[PDB]
Amino acid sequence: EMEKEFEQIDKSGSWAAIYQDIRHEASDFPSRVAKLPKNKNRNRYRDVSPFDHSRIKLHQEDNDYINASLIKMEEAQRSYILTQGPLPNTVGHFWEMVWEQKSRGVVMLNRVMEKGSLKCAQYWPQKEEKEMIFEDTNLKLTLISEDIKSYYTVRQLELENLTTQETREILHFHYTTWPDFGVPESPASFLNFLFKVRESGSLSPEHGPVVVHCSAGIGRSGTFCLADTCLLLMDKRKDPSSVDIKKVLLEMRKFRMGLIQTADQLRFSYLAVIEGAKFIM
Ligand SMILES: COc1ccc(CN)cc1OC
Repeated sequence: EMEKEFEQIDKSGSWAAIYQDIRHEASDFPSRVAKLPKNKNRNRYRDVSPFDHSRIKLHQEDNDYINASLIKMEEAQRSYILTQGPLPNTVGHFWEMVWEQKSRGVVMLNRVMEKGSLKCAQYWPQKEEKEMIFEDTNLKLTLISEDIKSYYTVRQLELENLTTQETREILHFHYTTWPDFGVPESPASFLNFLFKVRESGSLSPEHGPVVVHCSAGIGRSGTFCLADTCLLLMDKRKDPSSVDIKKVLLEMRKFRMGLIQTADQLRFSYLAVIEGAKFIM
């Protein structure tokens, strides 16, 4: 059981050691499309690339590339798109991916500015009456409503395909209180946020995969998917304690490199799953 394993690693201070075994065991697959010189300005970080086998392809003949990966968790019947925070030049590609994949929710785990630098382009409208048009991808985005709470904001957006005049409602879930350094002290507000995404229907098989991002799409984004999948597996299996976080993380790392960036994020993931299990048992 992971609660016991938690106290062991914690009392022994072995987090950096566990974290290193994960780095050494992790899959390595080609990422040739990401490294093409024509894609250099579609990547926020030169060392964070989608694998070719799991990359999301845009349906535009010109250049199909976006820094985005499909995570498929077969046993949990869960799928997530993990992506980077869009760049000024990829905001149109981001919304094209949301459209093409039939996603219902976007989960954002960063602020636009952190540590005095831009981590993400402002890719949604700030006011109802000021909609955004993405000329490159022929989409219009309107803010319908915004509900600001202490730890997170939920926004209802309307995405319109200008080519076909179809419209869809997208939910934007914005976790606004992840600290600039380190991890939250308590996982309570993060669990509340994760249960709110679940309640919306955004993680349900009747929609395309949820889009999850932070700045690189590997650290905070990784914690989100890892916690959701682990808690789901605990409700599915005859023996809940058969759930090994480290195994689940290694499975997800077959689909996108580097998920969970620090030993602190790993410890936080254990804590979130351990605490979430109480509200699930
Ligand atoms: C909605 O369907 C499911 C989603 C997840 C699981 C988890 N093993 C089982 C399901 O069966 C129905």
